[PDB]
Amino acid sequence: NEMLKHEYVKVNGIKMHYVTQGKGKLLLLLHGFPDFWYVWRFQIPALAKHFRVVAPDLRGYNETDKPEGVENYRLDLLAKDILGLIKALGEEHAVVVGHDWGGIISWTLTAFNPQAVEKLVILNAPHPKAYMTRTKNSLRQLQKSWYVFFFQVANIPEKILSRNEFAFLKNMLIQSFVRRDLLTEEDLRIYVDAWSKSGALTSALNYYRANLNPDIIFSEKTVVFPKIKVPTLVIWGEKDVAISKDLIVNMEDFIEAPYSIKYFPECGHWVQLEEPELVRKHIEEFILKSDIHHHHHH
Amino acid sequence: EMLKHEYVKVNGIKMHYVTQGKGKLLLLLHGFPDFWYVWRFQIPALAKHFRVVAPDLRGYNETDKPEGVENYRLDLLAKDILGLIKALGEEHAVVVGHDWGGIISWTLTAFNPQAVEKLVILNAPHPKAYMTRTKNSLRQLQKSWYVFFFQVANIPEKILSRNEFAFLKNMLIQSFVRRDLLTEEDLRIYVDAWSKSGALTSALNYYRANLNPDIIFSEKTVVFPKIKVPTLVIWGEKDVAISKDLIVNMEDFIEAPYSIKYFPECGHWVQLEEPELVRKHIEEFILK
Ligand SMILES: Oc1ccccc1Cl
Ligand SMILES: Oc1ccccc1Cl
Ligand SMILES: [Cl-]
Ligand SMILES: [Cl-]
Repeated sequence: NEMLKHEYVKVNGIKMHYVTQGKGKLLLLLHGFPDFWYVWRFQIPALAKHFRVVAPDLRGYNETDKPEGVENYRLDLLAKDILGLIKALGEEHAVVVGHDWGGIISWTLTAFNPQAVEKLVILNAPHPKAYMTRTKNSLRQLQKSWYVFFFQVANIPEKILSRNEFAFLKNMLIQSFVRRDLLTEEDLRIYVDAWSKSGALTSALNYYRANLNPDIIFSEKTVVFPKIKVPTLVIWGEKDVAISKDLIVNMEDFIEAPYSIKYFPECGHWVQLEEPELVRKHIEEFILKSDIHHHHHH
Repeated sequence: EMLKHEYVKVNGIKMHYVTQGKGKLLLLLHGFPDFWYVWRFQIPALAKHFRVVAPDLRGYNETDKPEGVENYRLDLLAKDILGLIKALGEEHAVVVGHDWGGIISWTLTAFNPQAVEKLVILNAPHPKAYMTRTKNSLRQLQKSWYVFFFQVANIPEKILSRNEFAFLKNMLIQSFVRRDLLTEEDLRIYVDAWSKSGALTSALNYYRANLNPDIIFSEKTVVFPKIKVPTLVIWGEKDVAISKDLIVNMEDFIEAPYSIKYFPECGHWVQLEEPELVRKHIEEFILK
């Protein structure tokens, strides 16, 4: 049957790497910082039983192209990469699942391009308008976002994050997990391989510099963000060291469509690694649910 | 004898201070985003018994404000205070420091024990505890979000000062344990000091010079002599800016009588929240 394959495609001016397995509805899985496609290792084979799973490396990461310059990492361009990818895969629509930055991009792609997104899944990613509105008024979110401010400085964060074989990034991950020994030494080797790709760390930090700089966080302008019009599932690990529960209060207000949120009270930011089977189960059930209900109790 | 203003040349700069009282010299040193006025509740009461001197530190209020991040390095700040003691015609002082004033007081004391009779610290980490422990404390890194914010040029000054310092006012107000601790009058006086030409950038330069990420995440050992003079630490436990991680286990840092008084219901601005009890503890420590 279908085994995992690596592939490469031109999208929106760049060459993007992805892995894919399975046949059927296109299901994109989009990672965040400081991950790459491999973050989805527990979900790919299980979802490939039902779906055509595609897990790309985003702009800047791992095997994907890394344009120079902060302006090349603005949210608008990242979402246009994903629209480009759906087309380059020979499709018009996708179910889109996004974690962390992958989720911020997914919220954005869905709001501005609802025609490309059949259903939306978000894991532990604040709605961008909630972040931009609420952060400056939330001491707990400002505290949790200490590293967003750190990342704004040029040159020096890349140096600090990469010293002693990326000890800093390893520690960021390790201190974020609810369970000990979640990553093996072997997993850490694989992550260092990706982090070490020339230009990867600078490009990753450029997402923060382009979209979460202090002028934006403390802006007096309100952000324009259309309501979400496609069925949405949010999966949320509650012990998230990066996102305050302040930012998810009344999240459903952003959605004018069927909306479900599944809380995982004992899991953290990396919910897909902490309860990988229950995450997979919830995503599958959501996608396979019929949108037409004309045979109650048959 | 009432509170009087003075100005004195020290270490290349002119420093403004207020003073009241006669006898043993007692220095009160403010931190960010304060000035001498933060000591308003303690100065008259302590002046009954001591020669109280409360300066504006380098960069602040009516004190000189040299240009350039390098001019705010800790060694220069402590040398300003050594210079002040001498300019006041003394050879030593009792030194009380809050926040940056406390970081400076730890530094002055460690390197110049001859200039310090006794040391009082209010809600200020030992600089070497900060430099050693912060990188290993998620709670301290989180509480220091604003230290990272302040590293970037120009933009923090803009944000902090917009809408008549609404941002800075909010930083203070969110830090206090009680509502309406500052009167409208107090806020006018704070705004007046924040508005002094160059004050805000010079204040932020302390963080850029001393708490930049190269320092915080350095793996080098910091060389800091043990404190050799009697020390009292006063600590408001509801401090939004400092984790209890940084103040425990001072034994390695202090080779002299040391005591710590915890204020479980007070925050970072302990001298404003419990002004009488703070003053009482200071007075008893110096006299007894
Ligand atoms: O580090 C990213 C962006 C800041 C919000 C937390 C995650 Cl999604
Ligand atoms: O804002 C200052 C310096 C960083 C530690 C907290 C206070 Cl003393
Ligand atoms: Cl392959
Ligand atoms: Cl759970």
